[PDB]
Amino acid sequence: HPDISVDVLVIGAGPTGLGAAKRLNQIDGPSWMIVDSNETPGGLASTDVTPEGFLYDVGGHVIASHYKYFDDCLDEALPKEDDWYTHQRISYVRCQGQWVPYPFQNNISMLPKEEQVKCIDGMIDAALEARVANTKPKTFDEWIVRMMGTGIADLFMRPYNFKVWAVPTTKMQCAWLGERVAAPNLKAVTTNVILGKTAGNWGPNATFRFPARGGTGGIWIAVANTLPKEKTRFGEKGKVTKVNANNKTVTLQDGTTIGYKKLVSTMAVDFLAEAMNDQELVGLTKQLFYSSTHVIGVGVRGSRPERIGDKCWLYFPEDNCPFYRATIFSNYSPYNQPEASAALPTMQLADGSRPQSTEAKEGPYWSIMLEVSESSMKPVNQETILADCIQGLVNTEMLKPTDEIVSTYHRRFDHGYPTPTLEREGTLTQILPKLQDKDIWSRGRFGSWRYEVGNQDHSFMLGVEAVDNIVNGAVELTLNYPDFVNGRQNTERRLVDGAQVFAKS
Amino acid sequence: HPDISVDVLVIGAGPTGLGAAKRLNQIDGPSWMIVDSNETPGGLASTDVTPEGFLYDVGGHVIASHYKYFDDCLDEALPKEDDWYTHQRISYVRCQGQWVPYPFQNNISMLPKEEQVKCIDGMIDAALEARVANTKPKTFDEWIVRMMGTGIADLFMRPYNFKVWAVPTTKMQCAWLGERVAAPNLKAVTTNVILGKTAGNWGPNATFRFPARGGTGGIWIAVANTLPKEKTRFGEKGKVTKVNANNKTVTLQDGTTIGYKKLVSTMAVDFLAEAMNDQELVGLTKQLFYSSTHVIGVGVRGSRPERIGDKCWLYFPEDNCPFYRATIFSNYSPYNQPEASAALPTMQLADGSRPQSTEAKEGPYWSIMLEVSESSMKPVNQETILADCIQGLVNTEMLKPTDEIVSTYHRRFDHGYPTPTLEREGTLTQILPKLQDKDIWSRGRFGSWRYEVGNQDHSFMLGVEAVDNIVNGAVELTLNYPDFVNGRQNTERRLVDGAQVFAKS
Amino acid sequence: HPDISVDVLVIGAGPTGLGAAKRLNQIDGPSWMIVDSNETPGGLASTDVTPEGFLYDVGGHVIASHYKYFDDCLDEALPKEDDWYTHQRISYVRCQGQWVPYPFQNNISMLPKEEQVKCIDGMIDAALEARVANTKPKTFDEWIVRMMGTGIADLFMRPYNFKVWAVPTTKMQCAWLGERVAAPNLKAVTTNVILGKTAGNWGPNATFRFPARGGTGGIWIAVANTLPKEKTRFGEKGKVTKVNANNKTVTLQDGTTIGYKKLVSTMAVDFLAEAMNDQELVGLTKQLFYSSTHVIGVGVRGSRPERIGDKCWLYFPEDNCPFYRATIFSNYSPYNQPEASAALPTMQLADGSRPQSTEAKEGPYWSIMLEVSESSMKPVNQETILADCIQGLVNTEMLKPTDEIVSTYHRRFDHGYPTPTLEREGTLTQILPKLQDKDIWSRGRFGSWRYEVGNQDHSFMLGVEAVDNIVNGAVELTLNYPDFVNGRQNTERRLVDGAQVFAKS
Amino acid sequence: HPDISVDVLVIGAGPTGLGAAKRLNQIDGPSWMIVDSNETPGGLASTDVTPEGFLYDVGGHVIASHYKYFDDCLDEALPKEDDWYTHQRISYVRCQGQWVPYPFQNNISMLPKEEQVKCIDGMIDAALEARVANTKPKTFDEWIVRMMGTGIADLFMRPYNFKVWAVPTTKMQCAWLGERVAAPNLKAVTTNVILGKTAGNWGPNATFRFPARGGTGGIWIAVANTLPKEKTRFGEKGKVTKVNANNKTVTLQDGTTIGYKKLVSTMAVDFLAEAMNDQELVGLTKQLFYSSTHVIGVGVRGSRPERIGDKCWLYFPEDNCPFYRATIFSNYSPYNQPEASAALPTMQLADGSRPQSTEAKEGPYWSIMLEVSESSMKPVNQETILADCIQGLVNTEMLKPTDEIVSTYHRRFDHGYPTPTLEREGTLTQILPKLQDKDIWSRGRFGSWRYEVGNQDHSFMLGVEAVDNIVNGAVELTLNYPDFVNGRQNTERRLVDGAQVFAKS
Repeated sequence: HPDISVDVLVIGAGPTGLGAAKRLNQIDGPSWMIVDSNETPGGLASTDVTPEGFLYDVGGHVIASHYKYFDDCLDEALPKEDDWYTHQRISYVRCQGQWVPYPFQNNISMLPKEEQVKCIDGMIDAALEARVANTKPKTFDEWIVRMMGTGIADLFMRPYNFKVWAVPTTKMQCAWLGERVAAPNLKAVTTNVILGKTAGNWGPNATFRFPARGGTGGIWIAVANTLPKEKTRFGEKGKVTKVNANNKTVTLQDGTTIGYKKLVSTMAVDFLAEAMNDQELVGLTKQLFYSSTHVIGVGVRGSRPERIGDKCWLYFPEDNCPFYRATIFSNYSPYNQPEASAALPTMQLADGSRPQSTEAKEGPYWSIMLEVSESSMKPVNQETILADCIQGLVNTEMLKPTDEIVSTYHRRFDHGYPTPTLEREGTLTQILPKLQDKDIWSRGRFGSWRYEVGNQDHSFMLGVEAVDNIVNGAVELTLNYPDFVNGRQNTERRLVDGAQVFAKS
Repeated sequence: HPDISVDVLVIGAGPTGLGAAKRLNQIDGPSWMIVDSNETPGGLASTDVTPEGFLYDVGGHVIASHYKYFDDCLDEALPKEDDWYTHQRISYVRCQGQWVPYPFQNNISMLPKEEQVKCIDGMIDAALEARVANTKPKTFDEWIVRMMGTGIADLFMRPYNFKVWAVPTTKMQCAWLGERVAAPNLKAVTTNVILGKTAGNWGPNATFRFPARGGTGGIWIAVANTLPKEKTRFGEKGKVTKVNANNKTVTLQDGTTIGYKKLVSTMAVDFLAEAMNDQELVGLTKQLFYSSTHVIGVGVRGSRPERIGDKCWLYFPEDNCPFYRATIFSNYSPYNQPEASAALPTMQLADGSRPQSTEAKEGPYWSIMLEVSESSMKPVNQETILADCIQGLVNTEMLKPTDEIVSTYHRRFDHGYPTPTLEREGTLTQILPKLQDKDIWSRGRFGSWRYEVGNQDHSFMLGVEAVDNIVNGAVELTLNYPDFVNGRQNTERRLVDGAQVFAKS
Repeated sequence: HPDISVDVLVIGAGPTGLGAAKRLNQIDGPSWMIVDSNETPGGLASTDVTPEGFLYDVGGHVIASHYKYFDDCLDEALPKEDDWYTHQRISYVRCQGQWVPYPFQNNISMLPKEEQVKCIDGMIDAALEARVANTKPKTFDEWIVRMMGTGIADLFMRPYNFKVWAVPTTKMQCAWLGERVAAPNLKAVTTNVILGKTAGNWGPNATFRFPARGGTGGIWIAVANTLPKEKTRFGEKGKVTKVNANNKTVTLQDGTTIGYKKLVSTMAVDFLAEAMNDQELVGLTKQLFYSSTHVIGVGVRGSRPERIGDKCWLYFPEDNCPFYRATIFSNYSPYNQPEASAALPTMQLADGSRPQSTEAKEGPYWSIMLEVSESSMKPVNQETILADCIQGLVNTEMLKPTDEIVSTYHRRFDHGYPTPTLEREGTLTQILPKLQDKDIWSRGRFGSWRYEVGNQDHSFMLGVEAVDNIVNGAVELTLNYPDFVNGRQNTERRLVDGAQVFAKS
Repeated sequence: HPDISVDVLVIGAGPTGLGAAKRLNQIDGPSWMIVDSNETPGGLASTDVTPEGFLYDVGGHVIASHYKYFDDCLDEALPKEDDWYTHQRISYVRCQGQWVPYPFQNNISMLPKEEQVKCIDGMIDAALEARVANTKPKTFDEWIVRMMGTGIADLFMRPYNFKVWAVPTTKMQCAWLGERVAAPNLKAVTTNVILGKTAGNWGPNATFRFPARGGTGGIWIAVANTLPKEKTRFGEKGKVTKVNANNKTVTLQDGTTIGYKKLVSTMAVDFLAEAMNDQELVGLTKQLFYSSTHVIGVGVRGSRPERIGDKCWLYFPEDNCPFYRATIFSNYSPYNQPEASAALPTMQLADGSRPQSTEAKEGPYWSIMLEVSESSMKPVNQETILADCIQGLVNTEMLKPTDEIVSTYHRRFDHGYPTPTLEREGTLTQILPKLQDKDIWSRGRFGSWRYEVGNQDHSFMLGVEAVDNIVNGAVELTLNYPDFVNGRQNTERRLVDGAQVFAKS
């Protein structure tokens, strides 16, 4: 007989696990507990801080919620207006010395006329081909070229997406992009070119909110704080080392055994297969592909440069920098970096030189957060990637040679992106139903490995819907139908449902 | 204060209302009750019997279930193998003296060669147009011609659907038919013509089960008998006469008032509007279109004629009979008509003659169930429709002039089919939200008025999902996404869910 | 017995008849004779001169030769290099205050940006339609809109062609335009728009030669002068008044009778039918459509204005002027107008004002030749057309209000354009075979009524080929296959053929 | 000074050279002379006779005249009604044990139904592709598949054409087939399949005439007889051995020298290059490709078998016979083989065995003429080809094993077909203009090497038009525009033109 017995055991307290726990808590029927090897919940949605007081998320995290249930829980966790800042969704592509507003194709009037000609000719071919197309594209690369044409594809989406996925676009599927037919809006693109118009896809109605304090990790700390503590086990004490699916027993690092009826596992499924000592599954999970993420943080002395302005995140297709995305993290909250009166010495100049003077000088400060991908098809030299990133900031005119860097951050995350390879779905249909047949709900960014439902809200709801399926027989829509959940406002499920209203009365 | 108060009130005990009742009874959380103006539950899924012992459903009723939950409840209601009979889904189209197997286009080798040429040429045109189509059809008629071509459309789907819907195909939408592209399978059609092949879309895998006793109506009597009797109020004592949405009170025939927190209403929504005394809603619901259904039943003396054989239902595009559909109801269960040793006099011969003898003679017996539509665009003479129907049986060679009729049946159902007109959605998206804002879930074949989810299983699940939405925040998938639920096996929701399992432990 | 008898009689000494005569004279086999009612040969390719010394062709006459035989005869007639001037084929379209280089669609970068967007959107639509087109256009109007799209059609070719043909584009065929697929060159058009580029279809190799003296008329006088005079009868003494097809006799004005074996008639075929007193033929030729041509000439004091420059001819789609085409005739030869030292009084200013002085003043001078079309569907007030033309010159900014007019010219030509109506070929294929059966070769711009082979070189060659058919059994290629002769340089037939070479030896 | 000087010298007295001769003779202007190495005119349009009295043309020769001039000369040469037999153009394809009427695709209803399905499926694919096709086919093979689809292509046009051209279809151009769009008539093919219908492309209006006596060669002997004998030089005395293009002198085998001004050469252009000792031309003409033709004749004892009947020529795509075409040559004229009273011994039975009796026996007799192609890509065993052909006749059921063969014939013609390879035009546009500049008109089946104008009428007219271009400056239409002459009735040029009429008077 195990040390602990619950109806539903949740493994992992990132957004997916916390989601399962929140729904389990709301329903308040079956017994449950949640474990995590980390003392701080949040997983890849956590936040680090440098010794100099600069916060960094695990790369650019911007919330775009598809669900009221997610909203309810974030509101409960951080109920004050002062707990959040709101920003418009401002992003640009760096291309040929210019900041081109996203979406790229609507803004190519910024490029030289000769480049515009190439882009439009390319898009005209794609329009004419789309007119007689009667097959769906089979790879990411095909989808891109059918949408954009060759010229526009080559300038942005093709090289950018290799830099992101660390695999060629020709090796990825394209179903994860949704149901929209791959064809250009030639009229829109030519119209902006003719008018000499630029326009970004943001405005007063395209916004996101970011926690005032603690970065994205502040959300999951606060969400986890609403749970009954005695149903949690976070830290070394909650590290899972063995899963015996046949016995329905989990063994923790310290020897504790937990017997479960149903298991919601949100750890990476390849980790799960190993903990299961299941050779068949280890074999299958090894067929999945993923990239690692290097997060580089740079803290900079000065008031925010005009050339930076209200930019939020930024895309880099070109090979004059190693990162694919930059985030002006200091724009997200004034509390992501020290107050202006905090005194810090200059660590280095952006040109790589180190000043002799160790004088601590005041701010204000701003902060850049960068991401570099790694895979078996794209190695990263860990010893030089910080300096290479900083030179990249100089090349892209984000930093002047003389800008004073007062803090640096670098951390490599092993499981960063689950890759939508051509083989992904075939491998998953062998893995997830096998786990299902053992009453294991493997869910989450790497729990179920689908990037198209791999954001914070998706992950949260993968956990919530897994519990809802377990308890109430609900359809796991986010898991099986990403296009369905992503194409609608999901408003039906709420932190207070009729069940709780009727019960209280 | 009202005579009775419940959390959830369900009006109507046809399949939709019984679905709501079943799910409420399973959840066993919020209080509830169900009412009906009829002492016998079933609604349009009920069964009548003639004084001579011939059963008739409300027209051809064949179960094609898309949900496990539905199956669960039917298995619970009628658990014995002896409670059901299984049959292949056998149907034909009556065309030019021939019984053409369904689907019609795959079987036109039974037509004159010169006619096959016109059909194939028509479909060739449709195939060539479909290759370069860049728009969806906007009407049912356009959908039909794009799928079949002019020649085949004119033989079956165009005149048949006018006879069913009592409105022209050009006046109806086609979104209700689902997301499949409107285009011909030219090779399938030419292949069967070249091979001289006939092929029906049935066999060992394509079957349905039909209740052994009491007709389709026996299902719903049995399902209702699983409910706690005291939460039911069926008969004149259960007839709703007034709905006060602002006070959340319902008034019954006998003066009884019921207070509710949430209302699931499964009566026709135009009747609901009347019972609410809501002028705006009455205005809107009057803009909805529907057809009435005449059901004609004919009991015939004799063993099953060879020409009839194992036929189940039959379509009639042509103008030599008033019915659009016939069902060989005696093929569905040997208990839909009297036993062979039951003695009955011949009422008339099929050509209308008097019988040579008026004394009771034994069987065996077989039985035909016919349907005739009526609308403001297609009147039906009630005084002569029985006689016209019987003449139709002769014209279509279903009866010989000498066949002996031993029982007749005629009944008119006012609300028969909810019509997918071009205007339907424009109207419903004005009605259903207004009811929703008053905590009224109006659901069902005429509760929510959508034929594409208008079968028994759809209706049951509309009730089930409305409750699940009320109590558990579930998405009402059947109501809002017909294509979703009809395109998948809906297996997640069960009559015993996790909630009930964990509760008992 | 007639007064004169020849093997081949040619009626008319315009280009077509002179072609017949040149070939007859070269062959020197059958006896022959050519007549004309005008003392001066040249027909519609003749030239008038005002009392003040300004020459005017019959509207813009620019030579574009498809035949070396035509070239040979022109070289023979006017052999000196001093006999000709060479110019680039410089043309513009007047649109919205701008001189837009031809071809119009390649130069819409000159238009307002909002208009460019509408133009490009229309041509995108045409490009996409053209990709799936499986039918030929059936009218001139369809041809135009399929080539240009709605926006560009509406700016130039649709209104301009009404002004030219004096019938709507919807009433004309399009076979006469050749074999080219009706489809846009979207890339060409978008590229110049993107580049902000203009480009006319002319250059050092896109030229024409014009006679130094006597206008276009000087060519045909010189060509006719190479013929044996005694075989020509030009003037009142050459006016044909009756053609007895049955007796192969022609009666002239003065009563001279001419017997022939074969007749080449180059007069208008409706006049020929009348001269034949052939009722059936009069009816048929009456079904042919044609427009009349008003030629207006304006002589202007001053050196060539900068705004005019090297412009040759000009197209006018808009309604602020009655003419469809303008020619800067002073640019074709310095001898089309008086020398600078010639003294002329100012007749009026361009705004209609009297001059300050009526004294004869010196030049230099320049000159504009205008064309206005007339038909039953487009009446022309002959009393006001000159004044309206001059106002149109001010409206289009060809003339300043202050420009001094020193000579005016106006002549109406009854048969100006033979119209490619939808009915043209139905009618011609009844007329030409009947004439042929009587050994009458009716040929020429109105002799056979086909505009697509209606220029000077076509006409000349129609005469030549008619003779070559009569004598040598040659195919009349220009007559029956416009696309054939227009799509090649016809090099085989020369003014000195093998026959004359072998004979001289 | 050469022995003989003429204005125009014609080398070769096949149809092309005779055409040149007839036109020169008609014009009666320049002096001329025609030479041939054979005593008998006709070339590949000649006829051999076996020692047993069986005539054979050089393979099946059936006249289909596009020209009135050709008709004129044939009528002059053979003026009597009994100089000719008229037959319908009856042809069949041998395929899977059956004679299928030509055109094959309209008659596939004769094939097994499953095979019809594959044929129609293939043609449906090709129709759908043709609906969106915007490129011309570039090879003969692409052309075939676009017209027929894969299934039908593989049954007839692909294997047959390899057997004809002795090169794969993928190695040939397709321009030579004309301007018709490469696309199936799906409706016509499926219609005959549906109706179970067969129809050949012949009847009372689809006929050919054949000379009563002497085979096809009788025509050209007769045409030659109309020429002034002293201007002909036929046999060893007329064999050209050397051409000196710079001196314009031809040397004959007997040493005779002929000076010319213009040369019409109708020998194979690769032979002409050799005779010119022009190494550049030798190299060029070696790039042309041709196949050799083996003609096999089989004379058979008996009245014409019913299984043969009225068949004229027959196509053989399959591998059970080496010949590609058979002609029932005894059907073309009763004088193509001996009268029934002629006594001949049986040489062998068709199964290869010796005859029972070696005695001369009476007829009647019938006769089969076969063609086998050979090239560097398709070698032929010349030692066994007669036996292989005879066995081929047994395999195809044209002959019974017991049929008595009384005569056999085999002759290999080295230049048989000029092959429309992909390279042909690139080579010919270097050859023919180079010869042209030297005043050499190289014309004819191998004179100018274009099979699409390679029949008797084409050839004849290539000669006629060469002369007409040399003397009258005519366009060489047949040479340069095959689609033009083939697509019309060429009626303008006659054996008596106006020139001869006007001169006689």
